[PDB]
Amino acid sequence: LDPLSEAKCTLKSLTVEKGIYQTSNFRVQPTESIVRFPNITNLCPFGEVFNATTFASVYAWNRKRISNCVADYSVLYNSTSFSTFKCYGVSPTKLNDLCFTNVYADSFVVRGDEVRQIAPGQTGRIADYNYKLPDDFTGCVIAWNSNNLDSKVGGNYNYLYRLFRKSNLKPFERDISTEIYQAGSTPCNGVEGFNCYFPLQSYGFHPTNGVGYQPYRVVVLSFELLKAPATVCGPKQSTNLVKNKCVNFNFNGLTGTGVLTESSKKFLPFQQFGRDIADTTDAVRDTLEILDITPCSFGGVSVITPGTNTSNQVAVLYQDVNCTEVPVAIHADQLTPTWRVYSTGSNVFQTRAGCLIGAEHVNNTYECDIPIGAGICASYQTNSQAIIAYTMSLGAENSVAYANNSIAIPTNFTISVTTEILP
Amino acid sequence: VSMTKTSVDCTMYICGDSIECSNLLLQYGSFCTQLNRALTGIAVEQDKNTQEVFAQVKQIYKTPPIKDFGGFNFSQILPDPSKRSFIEDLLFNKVTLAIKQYGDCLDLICAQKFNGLTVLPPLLTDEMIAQYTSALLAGTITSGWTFGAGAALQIPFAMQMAYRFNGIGVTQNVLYENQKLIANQFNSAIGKIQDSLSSTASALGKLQDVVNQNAQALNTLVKQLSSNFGAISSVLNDILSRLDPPEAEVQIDRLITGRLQSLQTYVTQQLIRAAEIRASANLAATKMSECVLGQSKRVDFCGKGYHLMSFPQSAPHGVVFLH
Amino acid sequence: NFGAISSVLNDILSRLDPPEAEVQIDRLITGRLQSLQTYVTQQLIRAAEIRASANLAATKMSECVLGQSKRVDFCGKGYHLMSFPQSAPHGVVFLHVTYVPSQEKNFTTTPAICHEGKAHFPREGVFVSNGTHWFVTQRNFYEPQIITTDNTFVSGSCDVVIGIVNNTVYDPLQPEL
Amino acid sequence: NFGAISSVLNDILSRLDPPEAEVQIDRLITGRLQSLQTYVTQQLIRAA
Amino acid sequence: VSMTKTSVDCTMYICGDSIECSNLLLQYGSFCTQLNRALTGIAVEQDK
Ligand SMILES: *[C@@H]1O[C@H](CO)[C@@H](O[C@@H]2O[C@H](CO)[C@@H](O)[C@H](O)[C@H]2NC(C)=O)[C@H](O)[C@H]1NC(C)=O
Ligand SMILES: *[C@@H]1O[C@H](CO)[C@@H](O[C@@H]2O[C@H](CO)[C@@H](O)[C@H](O)[C@H]2NC(C)=O)[C@H](O)[C@H]1NC(C)=O
Ligand SMILES: *[C@@H]1O[C@H](CO)[C@@H](O[C@@H]2O[C@H](CO)[C@@H](O)[C@H](O)[C@H]2NC(C)=O)[C@H](O)[C@H]1NC(C)=O
Ligand SMILES: *[C@@H]1O[C@H](CO)[C@@H](O)[C@H](O)[C@H]1NC(C)=O
Ligand SMILES: *[C@@H]1O[C@H](CO)[C@@H](O)[C@H](O)[C@H]1NC(C)=O
Ligand SMILES: *[C@@H]1O[C@H](CO)[C@@H](O)[C@H](O)[C@H]1NC(C)=O
Ligand SMILES: *[C@@H]1O[C@H](CO)[C@@H](O)[C@H](O)[C@H]1NC(C)=O
Ligand SMILES: *[C@@H]1O[C@H](CO)[C@@H](O)[C@H](O)[C@H]1NC(C)=O
Ligand SMILES: *[C@@H]1O[C@H](CO)[C@@H](O)[C@H](O)[C@H]1NC(C)=O
Ligand SMILES: *[C@@H]1O[C@H](CO)[C@@H](O)[C@H](O)[C@H]1NC(C)=O
Ligand SMILES: *[C@@H]1O[C@H](CO)[C@@H](O)[C@H](O)[C@H]1NC(C)=O
Ligand SMILES: *[C@@H]1O[C@H](CO)[C@@H](O)[C@H](O)[C@H]1NC(C)=O
Repeated sequence: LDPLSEAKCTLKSLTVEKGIYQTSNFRVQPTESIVRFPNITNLCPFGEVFNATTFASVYAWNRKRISNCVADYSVLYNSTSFSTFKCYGVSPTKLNDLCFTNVYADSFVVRGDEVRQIAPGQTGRIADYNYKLPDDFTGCVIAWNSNNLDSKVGGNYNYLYRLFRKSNLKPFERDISTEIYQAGSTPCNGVEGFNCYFPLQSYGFHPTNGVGYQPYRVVVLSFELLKAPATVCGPKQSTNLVKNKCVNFNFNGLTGTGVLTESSKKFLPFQQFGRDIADTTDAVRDTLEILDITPCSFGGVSVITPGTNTSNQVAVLYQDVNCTEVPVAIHADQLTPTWRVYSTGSNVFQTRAGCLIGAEHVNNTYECDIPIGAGICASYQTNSQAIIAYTMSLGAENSVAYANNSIAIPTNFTISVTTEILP
Repeated sequence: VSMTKTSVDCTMYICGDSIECSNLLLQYGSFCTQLNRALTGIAVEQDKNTQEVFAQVKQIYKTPPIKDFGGFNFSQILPDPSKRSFIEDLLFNKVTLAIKQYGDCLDLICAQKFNGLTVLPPLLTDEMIAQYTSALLAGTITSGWTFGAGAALQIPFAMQMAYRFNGIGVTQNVLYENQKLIANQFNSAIGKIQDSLSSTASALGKLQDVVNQNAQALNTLVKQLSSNFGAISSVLNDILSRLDPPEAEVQIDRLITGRLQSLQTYVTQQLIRAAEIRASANLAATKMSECVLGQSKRVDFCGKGYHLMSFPQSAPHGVVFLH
Repeated sequence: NFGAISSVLNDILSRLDPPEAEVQIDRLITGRLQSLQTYVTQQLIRAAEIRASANLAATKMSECVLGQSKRVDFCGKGYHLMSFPQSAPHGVVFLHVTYVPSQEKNFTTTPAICHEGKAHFPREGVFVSNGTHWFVTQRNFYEPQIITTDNTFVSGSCDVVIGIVNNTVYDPLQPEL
Repeated sequence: NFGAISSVLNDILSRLDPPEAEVQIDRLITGRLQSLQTYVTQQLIRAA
Repeated sequence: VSMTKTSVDCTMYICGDSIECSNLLLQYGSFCTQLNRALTGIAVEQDK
């Protein structure tokens, strides 16, 4: 509400003594919100991934690529039901306000029991010899039951998996060879006899099987977030760019509060964001221009109070603002009506420390009472009662009558007693 | 004598403009007030340090117009019509220091100012300190040591020097029979001091180290904001934009703990340095009282030899004594 | 809270199993240990300053109370005579007694007196005049005395001294007898 | 231990995957950094 | 008059010979340099 209320809140007391005090912000609150997203109206294909008639085998997965689309997934609600859906690196409630980079979709069919093995840090035949996921995996895993499409009355034997391998697979690596695994010594030479096995084996999917045996279609989505120029986004609507104010900008899924100004920085074609010494973002490509974000608050503010026991009147000092530049600096016109009074007034004086508002300037020099700094002090005095700001006096002035043939001799003395206190 | 006074905005350094971070910082428990009290104590002590050394006498004596001192020449140390002397100008130019406005920056200083780190101005400007030192010089060269006691008593300069030669154990007539030679030696010594100062070589490394230390500490604070501290990123917007508030709390708490530790290390080392600066200020106040206001018999206190007199000059953040 | 669900240990313990409770209790332990360590460090920093002040007050007890000090402004402002201690809560108080000259007078002075081609310098004091007569007086009090060969020693010749004047030295012995 | 499963880095590394191991190693790093910083501060206080 | 001068190897005290710990210490953000500067100042002061 007030500079004095700022001081009271900062000090954690209802009474404020005489003194100049540093204050925190509290004054400014953001109220607006802009949105900027690319011009993409081609909906992603949720019909040619999920609805595909034929799926791959787990030993040879599809690895499809996606780009230039909007990723609105509610269009699936009516058509399909997922028994598994889990995301890594991102929360499922933010998926509609983000723009994804390097999107890939992997697809295959497993049995119901082995769905749990499609996760980072697992073991088993599918994780070991068929499909492996990185430890630092960002993306989502979706799986649903397909016992209506992948099961035949006589049996479906067209899905295969690898049972024997010399060593574990690395992440996102594929193996489609069909050599003969050699269980022991005595090399095989393709005979496929004893201790020599064909490595691929076939799932047998009958309609009347247990839920664990029943076929499960699996899709894995891989992407990157807030790292590079993106192309797949989310259903949102761009808004006008309110400039030169404290707003929430939400540029391409990156959110925050700040002020936007033009920049001369030049970006290589694979760069969109820029970070400074404190590692926070400062430059954002928007038109393809590069803009610059600047914080909402800047500089320090001080409050001079003759004490709450005496009066509720105060003076305010702005340390980094030349006067007439104060309203733009402190973001006036969004502050409460009481706080605006200080921004502009008749009692405006420019000192070396900054600009002082609320104190009257006199032409006399007294001893310091409340130090404002750079040679300026302030005092509560009558004129009625007011806060005055003056220049401190170093002391009284005189001179010595010097002459080459003159001396001064004392004629009397004084015995003085003084006290010194020491802890 | 003194060091720079600083202030820190705890919430702007840790959280920025994030409301969610501010709420979490309230829940966390804030000891920012203790840090602010420590810094405010430091600043008040620095002003007190400056006051003690220079504001000892509150009578502003003025330089004598006649300037007839029996052949001793003080033009290089007396002011010249910011009213600083020749040697004080040289000293102020040998030290390279480190109103900024929102329009001005929209440079390291504004990188500090955007993160809550501000620097406060001293109470006494340099003109005031030069007035203090010129008052001391005038008082000493006119009334000798008497002004220190309480009341200035004029005395011809050669008489003062005779009483100083008696002070060190040489009789008066040694000064009165060698007056012109001694005046010439003093003038030549002042000339050599001026020539040494005007050379490229700097003897004021003690006063430069203070500036370097302050700048280094404030820049280390700003560089230390890029540390992840075990979180997914060091930027709060990336954590907030990609994660739900329950998930985001753990990462934001990690960042809060790290940045609080950084602020507390800065404050502790500032207190440790303020103690040393206070020791040096006390030493320079004892030397102002005993070498300038009086003739000292302590050995090697006011230089090497037998002490005769001393003169002060003001320098950026410090004082210089000519013994 | 320090990032835990609550700042009370009973709420954490009553509502959670020991494996779940360990993480919250560890958060609280870390926070409270940090608080204790900050308290201790600032206590050490203050103890150093108190020790400095105690050393100063012991030097002042030795030199201002047990002896007469010639250091300037050590035992107060003026010329030191003596001091007395008093005890105060957590500290000491010194009453310093000093001598302050006053009631000044302007005189004319000279470096030396030339009598018969010999310069004469005071043994202790300074030559002063009231405008008609020349006397010798001590520096810090006005006590004029007639210039005699016991007040002033003789050395050199008159020419070297820049401001020498002409006057007479009494030479007590010969005129009295 | 500083809240980790053990105070030996080999036990943490040998028995756990790198994503799981990161949290325990971060706990140990924070604790040991605090120990070094306490040592340094008290050394400065004694040097004065 | 003086005290002992010491030096600390931050990575060898915290991590040892573990590459994984060293990578995590790089990611964490290292203020070891500040500790080393404080200790070096102490040593120079002791010789002075
Ligand atoms: C990549 O290929 C190499 C060569 O085929 C594989 O290395 C073989 O690994 C087996 C399993 O231990 C050894 O018995 C062979 O002696 C290795 N070959 C050689 C030439 O050293 C390697 O395993 C393959 N990588 C993966 C991830 O399967
Ligand atoms: C005291 O010293 C100053 C500085 O040297 C003298 O002033 C200069 O004297 C020289 C003599 O050759 C002149 O050329 C300069 O123009 C003078 N002024 C300056 C600013 O250098 C001054 O004369 C000396 N006082 C005396 C000799 O009584
Ligand atoms: C300076 O002091 C001398 C000595 O006290 C003064 O001389 C005396 O003046 C009084 C005036 O009544 C005479 O009675 C004395 O006989 C004088 N003494 C001598 C030795 O002659 C002198 O008058 C003083 N001058 C001034 C201007 O005060
Ligand atoms: C999926 O494919 C079937 C068979 O062609 C078709 O009837 C159905 O409409 C498709 N659904 C979508 C959403 O493409
Ligand atoms: C939802 O799916 C069912 C399944 O066939 C369909 O009959 C219905 O029309 C769908 N809803 C809408 C609004 O089309
Ligand atoms: C995107 O839409 C805006 C709407 O004004 C248009 O100006 C712009 O040319 C379009 N294309 C690009 C690449 O920005
Ligand atoms: C104070 O001094 C300034 C500068 O000379 C002058 O402009 C102003 O009118 C003076 N005001 C008063 C009240 O004397
Ligand atoms: C010295 O001062 C005291 C008290 O002020 C006064 O009684 C005394 O007469 C003075 N002596 C002279 C010589 O003036
Ligand atoms: C402030 O504004 C005035 C008016 O233009 C200008 O003369 C002055 O240089 C500016 N800066 C300062 C520090 O006064
Ligand atoms: C000495 O004379 C000067 C002027 O010649 C005068 O200002 C001063 O007050 C005199 N001294 C005393 C103690 O009166
Ligand atoms: C004192 O100065 C005057 C000039 O002001 C000069 O005539 C006189 O000789 C000087 N006296 C001495 C003792 O130097
Ligand atoms: C002192 O006496 C001598 C000889 O009579 C004379 O030459 C000299 O000028 C006198 N001194 C003064 C200052 O008059």
